Amino acid sequence: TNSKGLRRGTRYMFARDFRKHGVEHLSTYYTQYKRGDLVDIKTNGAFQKGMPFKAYHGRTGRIFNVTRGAVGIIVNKRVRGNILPKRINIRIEHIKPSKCRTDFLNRVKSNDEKRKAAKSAGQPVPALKRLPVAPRGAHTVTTQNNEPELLAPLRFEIVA
Amino acid sequence: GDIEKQTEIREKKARNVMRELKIQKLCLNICVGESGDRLTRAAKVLEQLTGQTPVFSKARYTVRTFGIRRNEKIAVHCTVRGPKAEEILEKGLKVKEYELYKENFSDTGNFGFGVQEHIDLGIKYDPSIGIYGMDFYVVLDRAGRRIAKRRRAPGRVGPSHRVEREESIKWFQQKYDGIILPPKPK
Amino acid sequence: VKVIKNKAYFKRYQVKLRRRREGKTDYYARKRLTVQDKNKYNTPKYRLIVRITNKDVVAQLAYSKIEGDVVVASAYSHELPRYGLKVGLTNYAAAYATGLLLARRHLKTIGLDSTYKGHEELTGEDYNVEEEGDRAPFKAVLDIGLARTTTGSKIFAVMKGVADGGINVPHSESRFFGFDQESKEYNAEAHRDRILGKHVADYMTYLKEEDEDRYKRQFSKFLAAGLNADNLVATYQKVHSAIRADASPAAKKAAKPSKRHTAKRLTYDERKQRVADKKALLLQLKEQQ
Amino acid sequence: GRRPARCYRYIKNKPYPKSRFCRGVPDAKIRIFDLGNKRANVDTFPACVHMMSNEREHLSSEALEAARICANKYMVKNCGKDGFHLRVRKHPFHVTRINKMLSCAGADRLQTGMRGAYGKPQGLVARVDIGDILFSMRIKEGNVKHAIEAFRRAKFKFPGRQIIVSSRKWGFTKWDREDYERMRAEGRLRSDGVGVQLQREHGPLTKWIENPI
Amino acid sequence: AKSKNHTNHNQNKKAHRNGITKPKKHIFLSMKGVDAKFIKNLRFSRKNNKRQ
Amino acid sequence: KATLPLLRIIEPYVAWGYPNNKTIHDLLYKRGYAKVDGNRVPITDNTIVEQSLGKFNIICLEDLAHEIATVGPHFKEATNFLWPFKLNNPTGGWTKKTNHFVEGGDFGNREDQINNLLRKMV
RNA sequence: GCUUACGACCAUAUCACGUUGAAUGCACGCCAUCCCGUCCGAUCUGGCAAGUUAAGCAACGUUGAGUCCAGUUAGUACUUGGAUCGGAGACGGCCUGGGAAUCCUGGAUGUUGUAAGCU
RNA sequence: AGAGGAACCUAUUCUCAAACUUUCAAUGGAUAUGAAGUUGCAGUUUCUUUAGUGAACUGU
RNA sequence: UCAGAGAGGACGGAAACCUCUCGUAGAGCAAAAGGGCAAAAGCUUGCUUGAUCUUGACUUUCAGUACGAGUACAGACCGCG
Repeated sequence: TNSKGLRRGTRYMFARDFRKHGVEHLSTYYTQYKRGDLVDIKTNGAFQKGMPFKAYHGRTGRIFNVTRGAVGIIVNKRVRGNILPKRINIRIEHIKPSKCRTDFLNRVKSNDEKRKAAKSAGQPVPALKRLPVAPRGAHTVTTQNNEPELLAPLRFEIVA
Repeated sequence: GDIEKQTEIREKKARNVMRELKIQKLCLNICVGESGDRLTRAAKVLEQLTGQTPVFSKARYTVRTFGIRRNEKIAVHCTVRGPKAEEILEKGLKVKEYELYKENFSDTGNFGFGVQEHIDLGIKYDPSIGIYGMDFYVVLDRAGRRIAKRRRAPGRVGPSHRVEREESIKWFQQKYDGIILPPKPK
Repeated sequence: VKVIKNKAYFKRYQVKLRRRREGKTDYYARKRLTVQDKNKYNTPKYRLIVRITNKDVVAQLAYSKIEGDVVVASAYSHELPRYGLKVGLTNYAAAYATGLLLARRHLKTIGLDSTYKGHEELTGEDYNVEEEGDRAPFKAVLDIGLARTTTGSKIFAVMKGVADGGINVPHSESRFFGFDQESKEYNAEAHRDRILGKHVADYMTYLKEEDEDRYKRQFSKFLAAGLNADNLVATYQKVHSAIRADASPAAKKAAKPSKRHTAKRLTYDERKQRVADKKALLLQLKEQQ
Repeated sequence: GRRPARCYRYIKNKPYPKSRFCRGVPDAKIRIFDLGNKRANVDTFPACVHMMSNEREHLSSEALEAARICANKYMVKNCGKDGFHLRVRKHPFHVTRINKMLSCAGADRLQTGMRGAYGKPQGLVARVDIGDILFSMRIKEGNVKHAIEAFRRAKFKFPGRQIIVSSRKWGFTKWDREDYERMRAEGRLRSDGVGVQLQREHGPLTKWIENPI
Repeated sequence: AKSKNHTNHNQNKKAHRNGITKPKKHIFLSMKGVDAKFIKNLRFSRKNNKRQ
Repeated sequence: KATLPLLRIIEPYVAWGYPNNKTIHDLLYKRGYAKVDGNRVPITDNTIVEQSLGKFNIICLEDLAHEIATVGPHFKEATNFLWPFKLNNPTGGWTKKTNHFVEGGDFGNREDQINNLLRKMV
């Protein structure tokens, strides 16, 4: 059986990227984190304090606490037939804002703005629903300067 | 054509006053090879010569052949700058009769020699002290080396501004009326 | 000898951050100087940059953002001619005056100068801006850069100037001039004399007595401006009074038209044409040699 | 004696190179991999014949040496030691293991069975795939027949199926003969002993002038 | 008679038989494990807001 | 694009294609059952369609067929109103049922030949 | 078109050699009474302005090395799912969908923020 | 394994790695996709800020 | 600023000690292996006892028990700057 140390099998997971070692740039510390925000977890090997467990690497969580240089995150973890919302205290260096929620918030803003504009201007309420890409419509293709090229299977050649 | 103007411009640039070669420092070394009274008396010799207290260098390893143990003080050295350096350099070159080999000059423009008896440097022999030999090293370089040594925003000295063996030899010959002996038979 | 800087060396080489290659920013200290606690969110944390060049003293107030620092106020010792002083724009007195200028200027800008006058009587004693009313004094943390923190250094002279101007700069009197490191005693009189430039006047008198030629060489432009060793202190006091009287930034000028003084990058066609010309020239030289 | 090759024929385990973890490995039987006129200039031998494999198996060092000896002997006897260059394009790097068991009566008294059955090094084998080149020979255009017959005789020392073919490439270079001739005429290919080096355009023109291309 | 025999064979089927239950939605409402100073200030803020 | 991936996932187990007018009408008239309060009720009358899809202006089997064929705005409701068709085995048999249609088998996308198959199944 | 202070991204910014550099500035620079630190005023520190763009730095140059981007490699290698598919087997192709990376070829050689100033 | 300047330097070359890697799939994992939401107005805080400055909370 | 290389210097040699250039870490960090680190996490040096007092929360193993180990805070008294 395997040993059960904290950093077993993280040889590449906790390593830095090629030609990306050294001093950690400061935007990491300038980023703003508020409780209720969604963050991706990606361990930074250069910082050994407040490191997330390997199980949480690459997962997204919701912030529930904001301390001086760390955040508490609620991350879903599957244990047998239940998903547990584990709470973990991770430092800022291992955290990154999640764009999935921000995209949705932008879409909500656009929807509200479009609805307000249409109602104010008396236009009919617009369609504010994402729809799956439908099958292509009917069209005409012209062969002018694009004559069809007759293709045939090629014979076998002995490429030594 | 254009080459004439280029060459005259390059020579005019080389005649710049900031390119003047000067003595940066003179390093005096005495590796006594052991600790104790001999090292103390060598330190006294260097103090008498330079006028400033020297510093002791300890062995980096242990060599049974040399009788050296790690962290044992075995050398004393001084660094001299300014007119004092020129005075001591002239005394040493007098001891050598202003004769040097072309193989005494390094690729970076520094040159050194050695004195076997410090009495020859115009130091009165003292029975309590004794006689010691020492290594003389002279570092020549122009103004503007501070850019490579300052703490803030250090740079790299340009190739034209760097010194060469030929320029060092010419400086020696002109300044000290030096003589370049034929190569020591290899 | 094996070439160390070969293709593999360059292929595996990783460059440092630009401001580290330039040898201008110490990122270890920068992280601790500019990073705000995450439970304070976007509240700016203000830093007092002090930088002394060969001919000028620069004092700035800034706070960091994810796209670059924001400088909110700045005072340069080359502005002191507006307040008297024309020479000696780098000594202890000039540094202190620059700090005072920055403090008063920014306090006026944010409309706190009336509330916080600062220490208006130069005594050299350690001073901290005590809170008045409800608004606490403006706060900034000192940033010395790559300078050495020695006793009596001019970076702490600028810090002292700001503190006396009335900005809360967390500090202790250990590194001010006149602080004896051995007995841990602070000489406010010595610090005041240094702030007023008495050391410069003493050097002037000493050189005048020693050798007139050396004196002229050392203080050529001081004499040209008419500052001898018996009015320098009064000049510095007048400078302090003028700064405390008016501190608003100087008015900007009009954008003069600009022309190209450097060479413009060659175009792709020009580069190819030069390559062709060089090929032809090299071939001709080969044939004619 | 050695176990029959059929016991280690097919590729079953992961590569097991000799390293700091696999120590006490006996030496491989085959040592020489270039035979004949190996110092000939690139233009000396323009024709090339390969012996490709049609099996995904292990070629033992013993088999490799046996085939080398056979092909070398035939080629030397029928063309002279300076009429060909033979290169073995397969080196035995995989270590096979053996779990030795006593084979005498009463052996079960001491026999451990399968308990702790991890083996010890036995020999070196070359892992081969379909289409892999085993042997290569560069010779003059009037010796292709001898080369083909030599490889035909050698193929009988390897397990499984091998296919002998001729290559359109010039000798051991990677350029088909027509383009090789054209580029060498243009001066874009500089001799590099057995092979050649392509001289790309880019670079300082001071270097370009030494060979305008 | 070896009897270690670990395996994970029939475990996903057992886990999924009664479905994989996702966490509830009120779990984000609790203020448990939050900074004590922040909690103290929140108590003070809530204890003083005038109702009308 | 939201349904085609499912049709690729379930390829080996389904035969699907593009129904035509006669196929849709035959399916609806001969094997149309509605899901009414969770019960499978044969559609023998147009009122049965009207009671559940009248709110969408679908009152007759022809309206239902049009909605399905032209993929109207209420395709989801129209189709979910229909119980999954329970077809008969084709008269003539299958071909392979273990190979794609293009391999000479049965499963996968038969395009417009689903009508040929359904003419025997319905 | 630039200079400086503080930066953000952290080589399209690095590295080598060379040309040019208006004005501000930066820099080198002179001195060592004082503060301060050294075997050594070399570094660090302090007081200055005779001199210099020589070097640093900036722009530019190079069929430049590196880095970055793209093309090709190639619908190739590999791969999800299917077969009472071929083959003694190793393996191989077909159906259904995903789909690379070297070599090689071409191009680019920092972008930008706040504050102050030159032009 | 040769080549260009016995070893050495330079540019190459044949064959490789479960405990080698610049690069890097397919299958795979995770999160989000509104009423428990979005905009304001109008109050609380002993937390935070130089500061209604923020953070959070409250309101029939 | 390391490992190392190059070039120089009385006795000094392949190796003692001094000097200059280059040097992406090829060194070192108590120990196994793997990560991490360059105005540092390495080396030299000053001062020190946060290796202290108190309770909760959480991670790891996990049954989401306990020990051990660790993480982020809160309250006190301190150290360095």
